[PDB]
Amino acid sequence: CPFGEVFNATRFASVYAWNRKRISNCVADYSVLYNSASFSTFKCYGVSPTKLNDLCFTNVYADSFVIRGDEVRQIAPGQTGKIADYNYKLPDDFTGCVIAWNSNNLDSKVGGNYNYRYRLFRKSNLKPFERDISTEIYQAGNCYFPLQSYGFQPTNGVGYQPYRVVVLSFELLHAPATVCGPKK
Amino acid sequence: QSVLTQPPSASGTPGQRVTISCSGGSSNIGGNPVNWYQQLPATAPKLLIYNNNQRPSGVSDRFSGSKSGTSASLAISGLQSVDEADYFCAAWDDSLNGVLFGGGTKLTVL
Amino acid sequence: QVQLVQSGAEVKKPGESLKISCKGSGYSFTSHWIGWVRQKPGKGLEWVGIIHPYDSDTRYSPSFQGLVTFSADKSSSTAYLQWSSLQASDTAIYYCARRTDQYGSHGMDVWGQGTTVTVSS
Repeated sequence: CPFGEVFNATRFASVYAWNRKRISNCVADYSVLYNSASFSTFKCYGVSPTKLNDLCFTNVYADSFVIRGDEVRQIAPGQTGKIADYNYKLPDDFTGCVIAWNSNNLDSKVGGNYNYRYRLFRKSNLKPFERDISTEIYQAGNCYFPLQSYGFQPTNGVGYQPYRVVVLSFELLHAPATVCGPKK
Repeated sequence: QSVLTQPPSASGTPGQRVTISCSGGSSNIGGNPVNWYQQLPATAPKLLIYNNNQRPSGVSDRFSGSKSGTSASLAISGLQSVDEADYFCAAWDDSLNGVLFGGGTKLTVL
Repeated sequence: QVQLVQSGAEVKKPGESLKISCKGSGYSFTSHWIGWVRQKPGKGLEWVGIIHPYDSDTRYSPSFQGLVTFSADKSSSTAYLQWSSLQASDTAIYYCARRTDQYGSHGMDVWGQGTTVTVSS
């Protein structure tokens, strides 16, 4: 299972370039992950967090990327916010879980870290699962970049600190499930 | 060519409603919204449908689309002799970072 | 009229260089991704790449990286597709593509009209 291999890959993709991944033929060893007291936000939807290990699904896609520390509050199915209209619109039929935690102490350096970006100007609201990498000039008339450098700092508070997030998404279609079999 | 399964040949009387079904991997149709296209022979292609139901400038109201997750359907009601063209279930996706294309849907009248 | 204009029917020799052109007119040129589209005759619709003309930002097919050479200039309002080496697999009708990025969806509403590059033997 390339799970923490996705998580502890030292660099991530951005919130607009959110990297889903194909997961199949695996054990359902989620329990040691939420017994590992290192993650912070534990919000599962459709299936109970302890019940994700028992019941198995198809179409596993983990969306791992970096967002702000106060904007995990804006992470919910159908919550309309700055993350929903421009970065990525979350689905209302979302069956899965979202997990975030801080690792700012290695993300931060003495100077302003200008490597990743975030979509502060997009043209109109997204659908579920939309990836628009169209980084064109913004007609707002007054014409700025559609992305901006994340101004973060170690002096910035934890709500203004970067979090590593993962969104496990499941879709039940006509196929046998390929995740459960562990803890049997 | 990408993994977007499309019927290459359709037919029907003038006035019929064809249903072009398309499916594949969830990174193709389930992730990004399915778009639809049409190319007349020995001409340029042309966009028909974007964002699973919305049309650009210059296409009629017969062209309608739907997306059911990774599945998709083009509905073209009331056929005429304009339907001598191959149709594409095709979308800009990040499966292999491309506007991934379909296998054509060319129709003739009989 | 928004149009990506490719030139007339193109003939050269293989192995050499050719920079085919695609003028962007009738619209704000560098506000849409411009997709270079391939069509070898008798095949399902083929793809090469798509390029933003601002700093030549590149989203291309990973199986032709470095073979096909792209450029797109704002002041010339022209996307340029170059091959430093031509072959028999290049012989195809090529199209351009203007993505309808107007507070709308993606799809490519305006296309190139089609230009065949050939070698005669």
